[PDB]
Amino acid sequence: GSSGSSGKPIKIRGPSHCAGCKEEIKHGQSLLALDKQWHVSCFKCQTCSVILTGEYISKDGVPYCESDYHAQFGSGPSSG
Ligand SMILES: [Zn+2]
Ligand SMILES: [Zn+2]
Repeated sequence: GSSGSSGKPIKIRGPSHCAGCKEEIKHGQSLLALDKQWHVSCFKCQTCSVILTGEYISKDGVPYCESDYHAQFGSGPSSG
């Protein structure tokens, strides 16, 4: 009897991959947000997809701008 074969490449090359494009952030830069690491051109709203650098609001673990966010949970009833 002869059986047994294993061997897989380790993808431990430059960890902390971009949580937006899934790309190793070694040659470029990263952005701290939601306990994650995103590129300077990847971190943007989830509803409008607008680059967030100045101010932003995170919801249920999702980056949002003062526009959508305030329009999603910010606005409610008529007088909202
Ligand atoms: Zn990226
Ligand atoms: Zn937005």
